[PDB]
Amino acid sequence: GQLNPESADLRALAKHLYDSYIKSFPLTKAKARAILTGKTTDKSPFVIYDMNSLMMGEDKIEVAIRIFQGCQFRSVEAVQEITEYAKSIPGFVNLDLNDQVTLLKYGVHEIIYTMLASLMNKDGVLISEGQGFMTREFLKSLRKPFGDFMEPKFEFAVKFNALELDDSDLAIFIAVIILSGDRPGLLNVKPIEDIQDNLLQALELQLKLNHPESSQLFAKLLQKMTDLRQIVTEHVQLLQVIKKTETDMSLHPLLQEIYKDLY
Amino acid sequence: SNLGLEDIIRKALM
Ligand SMILES: *c1ccc([N+](=O)[O-])cc1C(=O)Nc1cncc(F)c1
Repeated sequence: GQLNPESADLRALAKHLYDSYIKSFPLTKAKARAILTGKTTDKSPFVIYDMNSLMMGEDKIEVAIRIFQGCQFRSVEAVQEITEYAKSIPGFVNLDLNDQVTLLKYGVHEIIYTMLASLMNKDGVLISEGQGFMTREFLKSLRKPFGDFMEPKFEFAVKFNALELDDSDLAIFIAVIILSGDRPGLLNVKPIEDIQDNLLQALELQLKLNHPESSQLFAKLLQKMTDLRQIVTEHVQLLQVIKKTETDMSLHPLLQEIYKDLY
Repeated sequence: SNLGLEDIIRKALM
Protein backbone atom coordinates (compact mmCIF):
# COMPACT_ATOMS: atom_id res chain seq x y z
CA GLY A 1 0.00 0.00 0.00
CA GLN A 2 1.04 3.57 -0.75
CA LEU A 3 -0.45 6.97 0.03
CA ASN A 4 -1.20 8.08 -3.51
CA PRO A 5 -4.06 9.95 -5.29
CA GLU A 6 -6.24 6.83 -5.57
CA SER A 7 -5.79 5.93 -1.89
CA ALA A 8 -6.64 9.50 -0.85
CA ASP A 9 -9.74 9.33 -3.08
CA LEU A 10 -10.76 6.11 -1.33
CA ARG A 11 -10.37 7.79 2.03
CA ALA A 12 -12.48 10.72 0.82
CA LEU A 13 -15.15 8.24 -0.32
CA ALA A 14 -15.08 6.50 3.05
CA LYS A 15 -15.50 9.87 4.78
CA HIS A 16 -18.32 10.92 2.45
CA LEU A 17 -20.15 7.66 3.19
CA TYR A 18 -19.50 7.94 6.93
CA ASP A 19 -20.85 11.50 7.01
CA SER A 20 -23.93 10.47 5.01
CA TYR A 21 -24.46 7.43 7.24
CA ILE A 22 -24.43 9.60 10.37
CA LYS A 23 -26.92 11.94 8.73
CA SER A 24 -29.17 9.11 7.57
CA PHE A 25 -29.22 6.74 10.57
CA PRO A 26 -29.89 8.41 13.94
CA LEU A 27 -29.45 5.10 15.78
CA THR A 28 -25.78 4.23 15.35
CA LYS A 29 -23.84 1.20 16.48
CA ALA A 30 -21.97 3.38 18.97
CA LYS A 31 -25.24 4.52 20.56
CA ALA A 32 -26.49 0.92 20.77
CA ARG A 33 -23.23 -0.39 22.29
CA ALA A 34 -23.19 2.40 24.85
CA ILE A 35 -26.63 1.26 26.00
CA LEU A 36 -25.71 -2.44 26.00
CA THR A 37 -22.46 -2.00 27.96
CA GLY A 38 -23.99 0.15 30.67
CA LYS A 39 -22.94 3.70 29.81
CA THR A 40 -26.09 5.53 28.60
CA THR A 41 -27.11 6.46 32.13
CA ASP A 42 -29.70 8.66 30.43
CA LYS A 43 -31.58 5.47 29.39
CA SER A 44 -31.21 2.26 31.42
CA PRO A 45 -33.41 -0.32 29.63
CA PHE A 46 -35.75 -2.57 31.56
CA VAL A 47 -34.84 -6.26 31.28
CA ILE A 48 -37.53 -8.71 30.15
CA TYR A 49 -36.29 -12.21 30.88
CA ASP A 50 -39.37 -14.31 31.75
CA MET A 51 -43.16 -14.11 31.90
CA ASN A 52 -43.15 -12.42 35.30
CA SER A 53 -40.85 -9.56 34.27
CA LEU A 54 -42.74 -9.33 30.96
CA MET A 55 -45.86 -8.35 32.94
CA MET A 56 -43.91 -5.98 35.20
CA GLY A 57 -42.74 -4.16 32.07
CA GLU A 58 -46.23 -3.54 30.69
CA ASP A 59 -46.00 0.27 30.97
CA LYS A 60 -42.65 0.36 29.12
CA ILE A 61 -43.95 -1.47 26.02
CA GLU A 62 -53.19 -15.01 12.66
CA VAL A 63 -50.74 -13.94 15.35
CA ALA A 64 -47.49 -14.46 13.46
CA ILE A 65 -48.75 -12.79 10.28
CA ARG A 66 -49.87 -9.82 12.37
CA ILE A 67 -46.41 -9.70 13.93
CA PHE A 68 -44.82 -9.64 10.46
CA GLN A 69 -47.28 -7.02 9.22
CA GLY A 70 -46.50 -4.90 12.27
CA CYS A 71 -42.71 -5.22 12.15
CA GLN A 72 -42.77 -4.48 8.44
CA PHE A 73 -44.80 -1.35 9.15
CA ARG A 74 -42.36 -0.32 11.89
CA SER A 75 -39.46 -0.93 9.49
CA VAL A 76 -40.72 1.65 6.97
CA GLU A 77 -38.55 4.33 8.59
CA ALA A 78 -35.48 2.06 8.28
CA VAL A 79 -36.26 1.44 4.61
CA GLN A 80 -36.57 5.19 4.06
CA GLU A 81 -33.30 5.88 5.88
CA ILE A 82 -31.51 3.19 3.86
CA THR A 83 -32.93 4.66 0.64
CA GLU A 84 -31.76 8.14 1.66
CA TYR A 85 -28.33 6.70 2.40
CA ALA A 86 -28.25 5.00 -1.00
CA LYS A 87 -28.79 8.35 -2.74
CA SER A 88 -25.50 9.56 -1.24
CA ILE A 89 -23.51 6.70 -2.75
CA PRO A 90 -21.72 8.31 -5.72
CA GLY A 91 -23.21 7.04 -8.94
CA PHE A 92 -26.28 5.41 -7.43
CA VAL A 93 -28.91 7.93 -8.51
CA ASN A 94 -27.49 7.90 -12.05
CA LEU A 95 -28.39 4.22 -12.46
CA ASP A 96 -31.52 3.12 -14.25
CA LEU A 97 -34.37 3.78 -11.79
CA ASN A 98 -35.62 0.20 -12.09
CA ASP A 99 -32.15 -0.98 -11.01
CA GLN A 100 -32.13 1.44 -8.05
CA VAL A 101 -35.42 -0.08 -6.85
CA THR A 102 -34.22 -3.64 -7.45
CA LEU A 103 -30.98 -3.02 -5.54
CA LEU A 104 -32.85 -1.54 -2.58
CA LYS A 105 -35.68 -4.05 -2.46
CA TYR A 106 -33.20 -6.90 -2.01
CA GLY A 107 -30.60 -4.93 -0.06
CA VAL A 108 -32.82 -3.45 2.67
CA HIS A 109 -33.46 -6.80 4.38
CA GLU A 110 -29.77 -7.65 4.56
CA ILE A 111 -29.01 -4.16 5.87
CA ILE A 112 -31.76 -4.31 8.49
CA TYR A 113 -30.33 -7.56 9.83
CA THR A 114 -26.86 -5.99 9.85
CA MET A 115 -28.19 -3.11 11.91
CA LEU A 116 -30.17 -5.48 14.12
CA ALA A 117 -26.88 -7.09 15.14
CA SER A 118 -25.83 -3.74 16.64
CA LEU A 119 -28.81 -4.03 18.99
CA MET A 120 -27.88 -7.56 20.07
CA ASN A 121 -25.40 -9.17 22.37
CA LYS A 122 -25.15 -12.83 23.43
CA ASP A 123 -27.78 -12.16 26.18
CA GLY A 124 -30.55 -10.38 24.27
CA VAL A 125 -31.73 -7.52 22.08
CA LEU A 126 -32.65 -3.88 22.65
CA ILE A 127 -36.36 -3.13 22.08
CA SER A 128 -38.77 -0.21 22.59
CA GLU A 129 -36.27 2.32 21.23
CA GLY A 130 -33.59 1.25 23.67
CA GLN A 131 -35.92 1.47 26.68
CA GLY A 132 -36.07 -2.31 26.99
CA PHE A 133 -33.92 -5.39 26.65
CA MET A 134 -35.47 -8.73 25.65
CA THR A 135 -33.35 -11.74 26.55
CA ARG A 136 -32.32 -14.28 23.96
CA GLU A 137 -33.17 -17.33 26.07
CA PHE A 138 -36.62 -15.96 26.90
CA LEU A 139 -37.35 -15.53 23.17
CA LYS A 140 -35.98 -19.02 22.54
CA SER A 141 -38.24 -20.51 25.26
CA LEU A 142 -41.46 -19.36 23.60
CA ARG A 143 -43.82 -21.90 22.09
CA LYS A 144 -43.37 -22.92 18.48
CA PRO A 145 -43.11 -21.38 16.00
CA PHE A 146 -42.25 -18.13 17.80
CA GLY A 147 -39.35 -19.58 19.79
CA ASP A 148 -37.45 -20.31 16.56
CA PHE A 149 -37.92 -16.85 14.97
CA MET A 150 -34.96 -15.01 16.44
CA GLU A 151 -32.31 -17.54 17.51
CA PRO A 152 -30.65 -17.76 14.01
CA LYS A 153 -30.34 -13.97 14.07
CA PHE A 154 -28.66 -14.09 17.49
CA GLU A 155 -26.29 -16.77 16.20
CA PHE A 156 -25.41 -14.51 13.27
CA ALA A 157 -25.12 -11.37 15.41
CA VAL A 158 -22.66 -12.92 17.85
CA LYS A 159 -20.43 -14.01 14.95
CA PHE A 160 -20.86 -10.66 13.17
CA ASN A 161 -20.28 -8.58 16.32
CA ALA A 162 -17.07 -10.57 16.99
CA LEU A 163 -15.60 -8.68 14.01
CA GLU A 164 -15.75 -5.48 16.17
CA LEU A 165 -16.78 -3.24 13.26
CA ASP A 166 -17.48 0.39 14.00
CA ASP A 167 -19.86 2.83 12.31
CA SER A 168 -17.19 4.01 9.86
CA ASP A 169 -16.69 0.39 8.77
CA LEU A 170 -20.41 -0.32 8.63
CA ALA A 171 -21.05 2.69 6.41
CA ILE A 172 -18.94 1.20 3.65
CA PHE A 173 -20.16 -2.34 4.24
CA ILE A 174 -23.78 -1.27 3.88
CA ALA A 175 -22.96 0.57 0.63
CA VAL A 176 -21.31 -2.63 -0.68
CA ILE A 177 -24.48 -4.61 0.12
CA ILE A 178 -26.61 -2.12 -1.79
CA LEU A 179 -24.42 -2.16 -4.90
CA SER A 180 -24.73 -5.95 -5.43
CA GLY A 181 -24.51 -6.88 -9.13
CA ASP A 182 -26.01 -10.35 -8.43
CA ARG A 183 -29.57 -9.18 -7.70
CA PRO A 184 -32.15 -10.85 -9.94
CA GLY A 185 -33.84 -8.71 -12.53
CA LEU A 186 -31.08 -6.07 -12.83
CA LEU A 187 -31.00 -4.48 -16.28
CA ASN A 188 -27.48 -2.95 -16.40
CA VAL A 189 -25.14 -4.99 -14.22
CA LYS A 190 -21.87 -3.36 -15.30
CA PRO A 191 -22.42 0.21 -13.94
CA ILE A 192 -23.42 -1.36 -10.63
CA GLU A 193 -20.24 -3.45 -10.47
CA ASP A 194 -18.19 -0.35 -11.39
CA ILE A 195 -19.51 1.38 -8.28
CA GLN A 196 -19.23 -1.71 -6.11
CA ASP A 197 -15.61 -2.18 -7.22
CA ASN A 198 -14.89 1.32 -5.93
CA LEU A 199 -16.75 0.65 -2.68
CA LEU A 200 -14.90 -2.62 -2.15
CA GLN A 201 -11.53 -0.92 -2.68
CA ALA A 202 -12.63 1.66 -0.10
CA LEU A 203 -13.75 -1.05 2.34
CA GLU A 204 -10.52 -3.02 1.97
CA LEU A 205 -8.46 0.09 2.74
CA GLN A 206 -10.77 1.09 5.61
CA LEU A 207 -10.43 -2.30 7.26
CA LYS A 208 -6.65 -2.41 6.88
CA LEU A 209 -6.27 1.04 8.42
CA ASN A 210 -8.85 0.49 11.17
CA HIS A 211 -8.20 -3.14 12.22
CA PRO A 212 -4.50 -4.02 12.51
CA GLU A 213 -5.50 -6.99 14.70
CA SER A 214 -7.45 -8.85 12.00
CA SER A 215 -5.51 -9.95 8.89
CA GLN A 216 -8.33 -11.32 6.66
CA LEU A 217 -11.13 -9.13 8.03
CA PHE A 218 -12.22 -8.03 4.53
CA ALA A 219 -12.73 -11.65 3.49
CA LYS A 220 -14.42 -12.56 6.80
CA LEU A 221 -16.79 -9.63 6.50
CA LEU A 222 -17.72 -10.45 2.90
CA GLN A 223 -18.41 -14.02 4.03
CA LYS A 224 -20.94 -12.65 6.52
CA MET A 225 -23.10 -11.79 3.51
CA THR A 226 -23.75 -15.52 3.14
CA ASP A 227 -25.27 -15.62 6.62
CA LEU A 228 -27.31 -12.48 5.94
CA ARG A 229 -28.58 -14.02 2.71
CA GLN A 230 -29.45 -17.28 4.47
CA ILE A 231 -31.49 -15.47 7.13
CA VAL A 232 -33.40 -13.48 4.49
CA THR A 233 -34.03 -16.61 2.40
CA GLU A 234 -35.27 -18.49 5.45
CA HIS A 235 -37.92 -15.92 6.22
CA VAL A 236 -39.94 -17.44 3.34
CA GLN A 237 -39.77 -20.77 5.18
CA LEU A 238 -40.90 -19.23 8.46
CA LEU A 239 -44.04 -18.30 6.54
CA GLN A 240 -44.50 -21.93 5.49
CA VAL A 241 -43.87 -23.24 9.03
CA ILE A 242 -46.69 -20.95 10.19
CA LYS A 243 -49.17 -22.19 7.56
CA LYS A 244 -48.41 -25.81 8.51
CA THR A 245 -48.40 -25.29 12.30
CA GLU A 246 -51.58 -27.09 13.37
CA THR A 247 -51.03 -26.08 17.01
CA ASP A 248 -52.29 -23.13 19.05
CA MET A 249 -50.34 -19.96 18.24
CA SER A 250 -51.73 -17.54 20.79
CA LEU A 251 -49.08 -15.26 22.27
CA HIS A 252 -49.17 -12.77 25.13
CA PRO A 253 -50.11 -9.33 23.69
CA LEU A 254 -46.99 -7.74 25.15
CA LEU A 255 -44.86 -10.41 23.48
CA GLN A 256 -46.65 -9.64 20.21
CA GLU A 257 -45.68 -5.98 20.57
CA ILE A 258 -42.06 -6.85 21.41
CA TYR A 259 -41.81 -9.03 18.30
CA LYS A 260 -43.09 -6.12 16.22
CA ASP A 261 -39.88 -4.33 17.24
CA LEU A 262 -37.74 -7.12 15.75
CA TYR A 263 -37.19 -8.51 12.21
CA SER B 1 -45.00 -6.79 1.13
CA ASN B 2 -42.86 -6.90 -2.02
CA LEU B 3 -45.27 -4.62 -3.91
CA GLY B 4 -45.74 -2.50 -0.78
CA LEU B 5 -41.98 -2.42 -0.22
CA GLU B 6 -41.25 -1.42 -3.82
CA ASP B 7 -43.71 1.46 -3.46
CA ILE B 8 -42.06 2.62 -0.24
CA ILE B 9 -38.67 2.62 -1.98
CA ARG B 10 -39.95 4.36 -5.11
CA LYS B 11 -41.56 7.11 -3.03
CA ALA B 12 -38.41 7.47 -0.95
CA LEU B 13 -36.31 7.82 -4.12
CA MET B 14 -38.53 10.72 -5.17
C1 LIG C 1 -40.90 -9.03 11.86
C2 LIG C 1 -40.91 -9.15 13.25
C3 LIG C 1 -40.35 -10.27 13.85
C4 LIG C 1 -39.80 -11.23 13.03
N1 LIG C 1 -39.20 -12.41 13.64
O1 LIG C 1 -39.26 -12.52 14.86
O2 LIG C 1 -38.71 -13.26 12.91
C5 LIG C 1 -39.78 -11.12 11.66
C6 LIG C 1 -40.36 -10.03 11.05
C7 LIG C 1 -40.34 -9.92 9.56
O3 LIG C 1 -41.36 -9.57 8.97
N2 LIG C 1 -39.14 -10.11 8.95
C8 LIG C 1 -38.82 -9.91 7.58
C9 LIG C 1 -39.69 -9.24 6.72
N3 LIG C 1 -39.44 -9.06 5.42
C10 LIG C 1 -38.32 -9.58 4.91
C11 LIG C 1 -37.41 -10.27 5.68
F1 LIG C 1 -36.28 -10.77 5.13
C12 LIG C 1 -37.67 -10.44 7.03
